[PDB]
Amino acid sequence: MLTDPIADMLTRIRNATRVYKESTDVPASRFKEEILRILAREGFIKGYERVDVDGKPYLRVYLKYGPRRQGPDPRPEQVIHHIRRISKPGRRVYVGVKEIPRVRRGLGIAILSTSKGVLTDREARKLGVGGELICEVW
Amino acid sequence: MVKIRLARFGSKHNPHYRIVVTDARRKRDGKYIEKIGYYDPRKTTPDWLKVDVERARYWLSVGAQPTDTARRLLRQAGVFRQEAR
Amino acid sequence: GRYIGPVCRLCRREGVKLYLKGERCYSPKCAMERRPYPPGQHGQKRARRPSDYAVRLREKQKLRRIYGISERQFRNLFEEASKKKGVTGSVFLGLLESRLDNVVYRLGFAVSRRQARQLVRHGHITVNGRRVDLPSYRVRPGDEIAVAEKSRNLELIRQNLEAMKGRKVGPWLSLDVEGMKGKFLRLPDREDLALPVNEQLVIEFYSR
Amino acid sequence: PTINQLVRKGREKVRKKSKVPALKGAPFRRGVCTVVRTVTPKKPNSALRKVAKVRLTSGYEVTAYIPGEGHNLQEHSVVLIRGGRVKDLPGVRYHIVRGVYDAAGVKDRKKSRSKYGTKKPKEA
Amino acid sequence: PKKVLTGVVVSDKMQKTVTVLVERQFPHPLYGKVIKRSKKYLAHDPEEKYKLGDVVEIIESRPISKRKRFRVLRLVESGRMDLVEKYLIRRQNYESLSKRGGKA
RNA sequence: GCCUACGGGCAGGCGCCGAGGGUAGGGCCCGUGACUGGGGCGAAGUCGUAACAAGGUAGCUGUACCGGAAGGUGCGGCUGGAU
RNA sequence: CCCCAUGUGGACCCGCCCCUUGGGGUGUGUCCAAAGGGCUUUGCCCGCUUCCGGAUGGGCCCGCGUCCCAUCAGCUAGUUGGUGGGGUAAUGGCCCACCAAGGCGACGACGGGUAGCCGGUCUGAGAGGAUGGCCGGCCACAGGGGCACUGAGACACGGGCCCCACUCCUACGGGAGGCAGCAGUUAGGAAUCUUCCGCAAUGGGCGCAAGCCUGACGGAGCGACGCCGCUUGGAGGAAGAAGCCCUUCGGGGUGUAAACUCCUGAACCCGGGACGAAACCCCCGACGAGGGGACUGACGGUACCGGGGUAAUAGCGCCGGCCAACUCCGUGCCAGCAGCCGCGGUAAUACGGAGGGCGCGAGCGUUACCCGGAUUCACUGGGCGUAAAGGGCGUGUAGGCGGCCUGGGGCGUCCCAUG
Ligand SMILES: [Mg+2]
Ligand SMILES: [Mg+2]
Ligand SMILES: [Mg+2]
Ligand SMILES: [Mg+2]
Ligand SMILES: [Mg+2]
Ligand SMILES: [Mg+2]
Ligand SMILES: [Mg+2]
Ligand SMILES: [Mg+2]
Ligand SMILES: [Mg+2]
Ligand SMILES: [Mg+2]
Ligand SMILES: [Mg+2]
Ligand SMILES: [Mg+2]
Ligand SMILES: [Mg+2]
Ligand SMILES: [Mg+2]
Ligand SMILES: [Mg+2]
Ligand SMILES: [Mg+2]
Ligand SMILES: [Mg+2]
Ligand SMILES: [Mg+2]
Ligand SMILES: [Mg+2]
Ligand SMILES: [Mg+2]
Ligand SMILES: [Mg+2]
Ligand SMILES: [Mg+2]
Ligand SMILES: [Mg+2]
Ligand SMILES: [Mg+2]
Ligand SMILES: [Mg+2]
Ligand SMILES: [Mg+2]
Ligand SMILES: [Mg+2]
Ligand SMILES: [Mg+2]
Ligand SMILES: [Mg+2]
Ligand SMILES: [Mg+2]
Ligand SMILES: [Mg+2]
Ligand SMILES: [Mg+2]
Ligand SMILES: [Mg+2]
Ligand SMILES: [Mg+2]
Ligand SMILES: [Mg+2]
Ligand SMILES: [Mg+2]
Ligand SMILES: [Mg+2]
Ligand SMILES: [Mg+2]
Ligand SMILES: [Mg+2]
Ligand SMILES: [Mg+2]
Ligand SMILES: [Mg+2]
Ligand SMILES: [Mg+2]
Ligand SMILES: [Mg+2]
Ligand SMILES: [Mg+2]
Ligand SMILES: [Mg+2]
Ligand SMILES: [Mg+2]
Ligand SMILES: [Mg+2]
Ligand SMILES: [Mg+2]
Ligand SMILES: [Mg+2]
Ligand SMILES: [Mg+2]
Ligand SMILES: [Mg+2]
Ligand SMILES: [Mg+2]
Ligand SMILES: [Mg+2]
Ligand SMILES: [Mg+2]
Ligand SMILES: [Mg+2]
Ligand SMILES: [Mg+2]
Ligand SMILES: [Mg+2]
Ligand SMILES: [Mg+2]
Ligand SMILES: [Mg+2]
Ligand SMILES: [Mg+2]
Ligand SMILES: [Mg+2]
Ligand SMILES: [Mg+2]
Ligand SMILES: [Mg+2]
Ligand SMILES: [Mg+2]
Ligand SMILES: [Mg+2]
Ligand SMILES: [Mg+2]
Ligand SMILES: [Mg+2]
Ligand SMILES: [Mg+2]
Ligand SMILES: [Zn+2]
Repeated sequence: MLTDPIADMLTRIRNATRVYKESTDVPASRFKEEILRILAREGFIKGYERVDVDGKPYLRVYLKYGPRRQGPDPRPEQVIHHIRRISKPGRRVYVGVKEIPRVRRGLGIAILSTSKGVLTDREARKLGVGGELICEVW
Repeated sequence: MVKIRLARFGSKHNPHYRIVVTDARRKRDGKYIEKIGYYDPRKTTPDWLKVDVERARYWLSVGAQPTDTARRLLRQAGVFRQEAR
Repeated sequence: GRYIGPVCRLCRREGVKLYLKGERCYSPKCAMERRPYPPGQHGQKRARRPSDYAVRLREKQKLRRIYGISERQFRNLFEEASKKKGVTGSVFLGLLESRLDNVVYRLGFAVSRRQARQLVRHGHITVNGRRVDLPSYRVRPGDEIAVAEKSRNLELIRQNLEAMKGRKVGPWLSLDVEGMKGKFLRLPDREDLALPVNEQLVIEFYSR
Repeated sequence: PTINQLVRKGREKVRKKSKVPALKGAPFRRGVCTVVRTVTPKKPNSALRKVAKVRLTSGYEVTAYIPGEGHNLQEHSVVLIRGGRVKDLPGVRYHIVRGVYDAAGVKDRKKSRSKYGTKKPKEA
Repeated sequence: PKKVLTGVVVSDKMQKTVTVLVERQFPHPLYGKVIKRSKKYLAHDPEEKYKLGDVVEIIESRPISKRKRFRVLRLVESGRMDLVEKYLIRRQNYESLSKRGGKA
């Protein structure tokens, strides 16, 4: 059965992008939509929009790519080169502030769930708090 | 009985002592209650004796009889001296 | 002990001029001037390409040999240099250069680094008014490095300071020729030392 | 494994078995010789190799290679043995140290002398 | 602070005493999962007042018997048999698991 | 029996607990060891030629029976079986 | 040592008030103290008694952490709890009597194996592994096993009682002894030190002090066992002696190396010569503060200083690849090498010698062991169609894990302050 719906979200985006889908729908959730809200700001996705599939709450994620390339394979650079779930059910991953990590020498994101919100590594380290280490992106 | 005495901490031919509060019975260089200043018998430095008076005064005030060389060193930094009239 | 034995020869194994000798290392006699190949039966024969180890090794040796120094004293400094806040490649040379044996030579009291170690060890050197004779003593900035009042009259002491008539001393140092004193001003920045070493290769050799 | 599997069953560290049991933890043992014989080597090699069978202070009866171009070992030679297998002679996981007890150094040896108990000759 | 734990009664069968089952969660020291280990405490019930299924608070105490070093502190929540069942079935299954034998 | 201020104390005597030992009867772990199983080896020979090519009866496999052994056959199963 | 008295005060029963596990107060009854010595003798010093608090040192108890085997799966009857009693400084099956039938275990009970634990240390990028002499902290033992006595404190290493094993004395009834204190003897072993100096220092015991004691400790000795520092020279010196080695016989190599020239001056000689040690004490002052005075050094005639002053130990591994370093000769699957792959059967850069070279240098190698390399137990950080690896298939227990919205709790989790 479904056990991690945030994995499922991330992985939906991952697989989507690799086929250069313009967009994919993901069953909605206050939480997921927060993570998306983050991904939006940081420019990994053009944005998400809340839609309705058969009267079921969903979230249309609109993916973003590189420019076309010359050479014999022209499939654009990815913008979300690597997305990956860190704290998972059946091994949760809590990080204290002085243990929140750096993703790709500052070039990537770690998305954190804290008692002060869903924060990026930088956002969280600025508010001086830590929490559950959800995923990493770059 | 609690004592104020010397705990050697130098090398060989390099004696460096440490003024300390400790139960009579502990090893000359053992777990001590509280350190109250160092003392360097050879005076290799302009500062070969410090004491922290006010602490030592406290410990004497609850009767930590100090050894003879220690009383001397204490006295020298004037743990005992009063004032005026 | 330290290395005693034939030197213009390491001059040759390293294939560059180490100035381990002195008055003739400068003349048309360094055998680099006469036989620039390495010592032995086979130095005439064309070389094999060096392994990475080879190049890492030799660059280490070249640097070490230049300075006198045992590998145990050498490695121990490179060790100390890594424990330093700094760019160890540079920090190292600064540390090397801080040796009394060396400071003396750079000062121009001794013809060479080898001759310098004796000048130190036989007591001919003042550091801050006192005697020092460990070639390994570390000179810090602000230190004054003089000739003993006693040893003031040596032929080489006087003969060498008369070459100072026309040399000028390193930029991190100051010489008082007449007074026979020198002062150590600061550590030499990398750009001051102009050795034929690629310090980085040395570092690499040690991270194996 | 899953995580819960490692929490449940852990990881099994790896135990190292000693290729030199006869020396019960020490670096050499002394023994006396029983058989001192020659033995024919293994796979692609030919020769007649010198081997001693040695009764140890550790109780074990083991066989030991006698290194060196020529020796002087015998039915009651007191000798000392160290680690060091010989690939060609199987069931030989110890060497005999030369120049100790009743094992002479090699005579005439002028090169890797410390490995053969030969002292440095004068006038060389 | 005398220690205070919270747990459930799994045993009446003792004179002036209850067995309290206390759970504790904590991350695994290497694998960092949260693991649910547990312990049984013998608690002085001077009045029989606490029945089985009661969740209770229990407090560090001047020694009573050999094993009794805790007093029952107060009632947290009474009637909670699900937990007690989990204790008993965990127990019952033990009589399997053997090697002397089994049945059909 | 001793001391006493006549209240009692001391020696001594008995009893439980008890280290240890005795008899019987179990269980366990090391030392030696009569007689033995194969096994891996390790020098190139005996008698076969099962497998590798369709290996000259496709091969393998569990289980049987025969055979000292290699193997043979029976009953199924597998293709990791060649045209 | 003991009885009587005063009892500030305390102890005990009983009752009340606050407090709350046996805490503080209070009231009647009871019960409990004591020691003298010295002198600079009409008052000072040391000591005595009961009690309240401090100080320091310990007992006991609880949470959490604490190696391997499941080819050890069930363990337990003082066992688990109760009530009462004994004992203790005090809780407690710690002990005893009676009552109840409990206690523990797959979150590994019980059994077997191994081990003193830690601050740390070694390694490692980390995580982790490994280790716990030497220093410091806790524990445990003092020839094996019991046991209590003195006491603030022990069930006591150089105290006591008994049994056993060992050794010695013995008149054969009996008795003696305990280095895992320092040094040493001996055995065992690959292997581990002087039957040294000193109580000068610091520390400890006893004393008013002078002092006594102190194998704690402060030092010397022996061992490259380890780390660090130092030396065996420095400068000049040939198109380059000899000898040894290679050679295509032209020459090349050791090699500025040597010789030889100047310079310096470890060793050593003479002279001076420590710091560590100033208190205890005595005197003035008050017995305080403060001031004055004297005694005291094992190391050690050492370190260190001054003057003089001699060119004055070098060895070990290695040179096929990993891996820095190549030639000749001997040998001929022999002798031998060998960490691994391999080398040697007549041209061996791998055996052996030589020259030459490389690497370190009072050290260099070898063996043994830990960590590394070994993402080769994979938390970081691995796998399972054919490489080792999916249970023959299902059912389902414990357990693990689990959709969308809102709200409470705040256990996990996160932040701050403090210990
Ligand atoms: Mg944390
Ligand atoms: Mg000395
Ligand atoms: Mg104590
Ligand atoms: Mg490394
Ligand atoms: Mg290994
Ligand atoms: Mg018995
Ligand atoms: Mg066939
Ligand atoms: Mg066939
Ligand atoms: Mg046939
Ligand atoms: Mg047949
Ligand atoms: Mg068939
Ligand atoms: Mg009261
Ligand atoms: Mg009375
Ligand atoms: Mg009297
Ligand atoms: Mg009973
Ligand atoms: Mg009771
Ligand atoms: Mg042990
Ligand atoms: Mg690693
Ligand atoms: Mg570590
Ligand atoms: Mg340990
Ligand atoms: Mg110790
Ligand atoms: Mg210790
Ligand atoms: Mg003994
Ligand atoms: Mg005993
Ligand atoms: Mg005693
Ligand atoms: Mg004891
Ligand atoms: Mg003794
Ligand atoms: Mg001894
Ligand atoms: Mg012996
Ligand atoms: Mg004293
Ligand atoms: Mg000592
Ligand atoms: Mg030494
Ligand atoms: Mg040695
Ligand atoms: Mg050295
Ligand atoms: Mg020639
Ligand atoms: Mg010269
Ligand atoms: Mg002279
Ligand atoms: Mg003195
Ligand atoms: Mg003085
Ligand atoms: Mg005075
Ligand atoms: Mg004295
Ligand atoms: Mg007076
Ligand atoms: Mg003298
Ligand atoms: Mg002199
Ligand atoms: Mg002179
Ligand atoms: Mg000489
Ligand atoms: Mg190497
Ligand atoms: Mg090479
Ligand atoms: Mg060899
Ligand atoms: Mg070799
Ligand atoms: Mg050779
Ligand atoms: Mg040679
Ligand atoms: Mg050589
Ligand atoms: Mg590993
Ligand atoms: Mg994993
Ligand atoms: Mg693998
Ligand atoms: Mg197969
Ligand atoms: Mg397979
Ligand atoms: Mg299957
Ligand atoms: Mg299978
Ligand atoms: Mg379930
Ligand atoms: Mg759940
Ligand atoms: Mg949920
Ligand atoms: Mg919710
Ligand atoms: Mg809420
Ligand atoms: Mg809260
Ligand atoms: Mg909370
Ligand atoms: Mg937390
Ligand atoms: Zn030169």
